[PDB]
Amino acid sequence: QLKESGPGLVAPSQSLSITCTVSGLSLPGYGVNWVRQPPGKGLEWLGMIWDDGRTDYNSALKSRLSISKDNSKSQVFLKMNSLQTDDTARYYCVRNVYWGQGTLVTVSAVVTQESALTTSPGETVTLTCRSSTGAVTTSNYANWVQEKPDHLFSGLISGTNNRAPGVPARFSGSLIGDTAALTITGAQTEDEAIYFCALWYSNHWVFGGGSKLTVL
Ligand SMILES: CCCNC(=O)NS(=O)(=O)c1ccc(Cl)cc1
Repeated sequence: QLKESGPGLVAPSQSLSITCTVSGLSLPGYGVNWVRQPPGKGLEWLGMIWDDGRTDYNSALKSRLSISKDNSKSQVFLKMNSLQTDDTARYYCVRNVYWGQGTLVTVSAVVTQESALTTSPGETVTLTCRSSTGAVTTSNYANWVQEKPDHLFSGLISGTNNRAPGVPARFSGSLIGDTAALTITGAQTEDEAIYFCALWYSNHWVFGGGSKLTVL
């Protein structure tokens, strides 16, 4: 499990410090990611620290960000200076398919998904995830993350097609044409939610705009 600890409220042009505290027995994946969601906007990848200690950053934010770790305290850190108003958002740390509940901070390549879809219980539905740079392959390690009311995030599929533990068998990840695809076979009412895909581009993640699946 993962748990963010943030100052709640930060002043414009001052700096932001969030601590991600990592607890449990197993550590799936290869490091710890920082992601944020501005209120009412989509998910945005911020950066990652690998288990060897190396870091990658959202290039658009690289100049203001620094990520570190304290292996003795089992924690990973996010620092961002020069806080702007558009920096208001929930901040999540994520390891593989596990997301923390996030902390809300208030300041004092393109991936395209179907924007909306409707289905009926027992019918099968497919969601798609297109890259603007070309075809999607397993080298992109397609992730599918389910946001269920309202800011709780859970990884459904990682590595294009690896079902996360405890995820119902009706969810399967695949490639279809040049897109990544998430198939919900025999959808149920409990699958009404928002589904985000993310694609790996050699040194950074990029999230899609998310799909609102309504189940009648
Ligand atoms: C090896 C090239 C990329 N692979 C990778 O990042 N694997 S990971 O640690 O398990 C991971 C899973 C989901 C997210 Cl969103 C972020 C990281």
